[PDB]
Order: sequence, then structure tokens, then C-alpha cells
Amino acid sequence: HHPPSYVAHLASDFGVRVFQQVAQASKDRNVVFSPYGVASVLAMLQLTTGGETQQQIQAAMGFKIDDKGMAPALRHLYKELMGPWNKDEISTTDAIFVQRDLKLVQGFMPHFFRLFRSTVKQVDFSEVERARFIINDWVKTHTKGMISHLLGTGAVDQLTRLVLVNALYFNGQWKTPFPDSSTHRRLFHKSDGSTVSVPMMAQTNKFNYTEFTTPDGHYYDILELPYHGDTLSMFIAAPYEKEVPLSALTNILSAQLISHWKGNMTRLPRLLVLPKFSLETEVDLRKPLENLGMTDMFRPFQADFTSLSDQEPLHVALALQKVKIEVNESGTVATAVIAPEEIIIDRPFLFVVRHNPTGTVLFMGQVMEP
Ligand SMILES: O=C(Nc1cccc(-c2ccoc2)c1)C(=O)Nc1ccc(Cl)cc1C(=O)O
Repeated sequence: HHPPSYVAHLASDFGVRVFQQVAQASKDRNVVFSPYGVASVLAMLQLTTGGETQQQIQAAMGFKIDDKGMAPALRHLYKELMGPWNKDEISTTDAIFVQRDLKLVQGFMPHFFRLFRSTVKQVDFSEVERARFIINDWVKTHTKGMISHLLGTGAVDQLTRLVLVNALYFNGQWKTPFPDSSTHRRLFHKSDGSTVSVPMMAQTNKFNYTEFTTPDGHYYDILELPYHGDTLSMFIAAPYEKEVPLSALTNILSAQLISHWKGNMTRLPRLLVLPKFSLETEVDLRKPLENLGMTDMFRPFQADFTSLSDQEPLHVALALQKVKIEVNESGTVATAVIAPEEIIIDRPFLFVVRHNPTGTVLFMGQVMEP
């Protein structure tokens, strides 16, 4: 079962469904994504919407941001996730940018700040280069410089009126780092049958482990790798057989399934071999969100943003997420156990970064080639 945090389940379930749309349109390429991040910035966007645009977002997310206690619970979740100290291992930021001289509904801006403790950001898009710089500089200054540019800002021009962005960086310190000395080159088998020699880490430990089956009965392994805070973990999932494609797993993912993986795990002594990886993804959220039914928000004269402004037309010109994640021997900072059963992750695999106290799915991705 999920831990008791209802808003974490809501955010994660919606974010995982968005990820599935991204992965389906990216069949055999690397993707990293943040379910929590997309849910957080669309929860904020809910407050700007009205009419059928609002109904589409609320239906797809499964809640209304204005409902009693919902925004405070999201603010409490944010604090629980981001409050604890970390070794510059994680950074996130959300931003909604709106044309500076649009007449805003009276009371909107204070109401947004009351619910979210952050502001919608007014920008003059007629000064195209300055607007592009402001958006990129916001992301650079709120990710500690780890993400400094969105390529999607190349679409910002003098006609832009409403932009949303979410950017996250993650590079966590394992509870038990992999020994530097055990890293080594090993063949990785790609989905097309070709191979590539890549650096892989290795360590022997007692790992939380479970074996599940897909609805077609293919076995797959799931391992938990805890981070040092004892609160975050990375789950690694891959089919046992090389001939089973990773889509067999991504097509059935859900927040509920991930909680079931964790509930069924026991700790087994194993030699784990895992590729290092450093992935960055920037995704235009329009098509994934349209596929979940949020079509009006992207269409001029159909989008309804009347809680934010009565000016027409007004629609989302740009909705971007950019995530950068590093998996290495010990995260952001600098002994081998010397024969047990081995689990060798030498084919495409899924990863999930999960906050265990709440169930929050912070990151998710598919490594098709490290
Ligand atoms: O704050 C704003 N506009 C505003 C207008 C009317 C009322 C209120 C308000 C807030 C609470 O109560 C009333 C805010 C704003 O444009 N900010 C920003 C713009 C650009 C950038 Cl790059 C950053 C920010 C920021 O804020 O970091």
C-alpha cells in the first residue's frame, strides 16, 4: 500500500501517467522525467484557468487546487521533500511567466501567493532577448546553476504571452556508495541487438529485491537502492529476459504498482552490477498533456485563462520540463566486499526515485543506452 499522504499519491499518479505518454512517444531513447514536478506546476496552473480548460486539468489530475486543505497539503509535501538538508544533491524550480502588461484579475496575484508562497512572474515578451534571458536565468539561479538553459526558450517570441517551466536536478549520495575500485567496463545490450561497452559500477550488499510478472507473464527484477538520508531510494526495474522490451514494464507502471514493489521486497545478498549514467531531458509537455485530455489550454481563443486575465486571446505558448539526473558511485562527493548471486543490469531498464515516507515519485526514467 501507499503511505498515507493523499496529495503525494495524487501528484505521483498524475505525473506517472504523464511520463508514460513521454516514454511511449520515445520508444527506444533515454528519458528522464519528474512526475512530482509536472504535477506541482500544473497544480499551480489550475489557479489561472476557468471553464472547460479548468475542467480538463482537474479531471486529468484528479483534484481541484482550490479544495479545502489541498494547497496547504501540497505546501507541506514540498517542505517535507525539499526541507531536509542534502549535499547539493537535489534542486527544483517551477515558474509561470505572463506578459507584463496583461491586465490581471483583481486579487489573483495575492491569492496565488497565499496558496503557493510563490509568485506568477511578469515579463515583457516584446523584448524577446530579455524575456528569453529572464526565463533561463530564473532556472539557472534556482537550480544552483546545474540547469542554465532551456532550448525551448528558442520558441519565445514577441507573440508569447504565457509560459510555464519546471526544472529539476538530482545526483544523490547512496547510503552505501559503490566502491570506486569496482567500476569497470562491460557490454550493454541495446534494444536493437547491438552492444556497447560502458562503465558499470558494482557492489555486493543486502539489497531489497523482488520479482514481479507482467500481465503477459514476463518476469522482471526490481531492486531498491537507498540514498543516504534513509528517506529516498532509487528503484531499478528490468525484465529478466533480454528479448522482452522495456515497454512491457513502462506500459503497466503506476504509483500503486511501485508501492506494491516496495511492499513485497525482502533483503537478499547479491552482487549488483549497474551502469553509471548522466541523463538530461527537456520535454515540451503539450502532446503528453493533450493525450491526457488537456487540449484547450494550448489553443488560442479556446483556452480559458480567465481566472488570471480577461484579455483575449490567452493560451499557453510554451510548457517545458527539463530534468538532469546523475547516477554515479557516491553522488556529489568522493571499500569492496570480496561468490553470491549476481544481478547484472546490462539491458534497458527503468528507474524510479521515490520519497519513501510519502510515496512521492520524484523522478522516473528509462535508460535505453547509458
Ligand atoms: O511578483 C510579481 N508580480 C506581482 C504583481 C502584482 C501583485 C503581486 C503580488 C504578490 C503577492 O501579492 C501581490 C505580484 C512578479 O512579476 N515577480 C517576478 C517577475 C519576474 C521574475 Cl524573473 C521574478 C519575479 C518574482 O516574483 O520573483
